[PDB]
Amino acid sequence: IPEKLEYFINKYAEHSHDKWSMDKLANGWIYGEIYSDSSKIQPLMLLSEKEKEIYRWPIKESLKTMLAWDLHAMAEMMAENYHNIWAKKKKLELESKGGGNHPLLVPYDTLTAKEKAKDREKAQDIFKFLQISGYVVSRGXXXXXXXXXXXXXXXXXXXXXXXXXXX
Repeated sequence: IPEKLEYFINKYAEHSHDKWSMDKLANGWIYGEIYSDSSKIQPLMLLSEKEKEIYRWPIKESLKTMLAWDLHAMAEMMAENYHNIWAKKKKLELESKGGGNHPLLVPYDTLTAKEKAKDREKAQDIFKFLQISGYVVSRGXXXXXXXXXXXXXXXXXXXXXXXXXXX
């Protein structure tokens, strides 16, 4: 984790908290020490102490896979990681408890479209802030190169053909 990105971690957490506060003021949520959902009372105005931070916690984790692994490519890869971590915890806990089978125990190329969009939403939400701050990220002529490779292959084949015709 870079020092500059670690600096922006807190500010992006505050901006996501501001967006969620803005949604919850659209809903109607007033601060109150008592924990409830039917009374519309929560002590950080339904996000509890740890649940106000549960979505900030994996931002640094996305940073680690970002550095360890164009914009659409990073988006789909981050969505894949976001669903894979949840699938890992789900499979681990179901193997521990001996529970039932979850229809998300399938590779990511088979999931339903809504299951991809659910984590694609969070992926784009975190990526827009990296984009506005100027962080040029990739995954980490083409036709002319392909033609050149084809020509090289043809040269090899021609060498082989010359060797064959010599015989």
